[PDB]
Amino acid sequence: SMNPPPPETSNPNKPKRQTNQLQYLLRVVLKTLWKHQFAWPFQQPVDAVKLNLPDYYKIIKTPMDMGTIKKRLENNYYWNAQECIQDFNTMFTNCYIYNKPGDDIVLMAEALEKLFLQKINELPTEE
Ligand SMILES: COc1ccc(CCc2nc3cc(-c4c(C)noc4C)ccc3n2C[C@H](C)N2CCOCC2)cc1Cl
Repeated sequence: SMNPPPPETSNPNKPKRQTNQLQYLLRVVLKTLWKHQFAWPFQQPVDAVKLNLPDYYKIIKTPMDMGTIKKRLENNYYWNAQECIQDFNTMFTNCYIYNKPGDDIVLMAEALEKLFLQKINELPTEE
């Protein structure tokens, strides 16, 4: 099996805006996770071909990763902060669905998710 194409990251047919919350999601939330020592396997779509995981995309139908999230933020793809928060949650949940507790990748996701929740608890005020 091939990989699927990556998630869309730019769409000129969607209106665009900058907001305090979206800026914070890029500058604080995404940055903090991106620079973390456990970021690597979450920095791009799961490459099921290279990883030899023929069932990955049989199981995970809503893939998401931080590379995609970073590009979406940079390209003003999200209008509301909750759209971006949902993408992070999808990323973590996919890891937990596909893998097993105690797997090294799950321990890494759990560490990143803890930091994510910490930073989201300090979202700035809405316009
Ligand atoms: C430039 O070369 C690379 C670039 C990216 C990757 C992907 C890394 C990766 N991407 C990964 C993605 C997952 C993953 C995730 C995330 N959710 O389910 C699974 C399975 C789990 C592990 C992942 N891993 C770690 C893999 C297996 N091994 C890489 C070689 O060193 C030992 C570790 C690999 C290589 Cl060799």
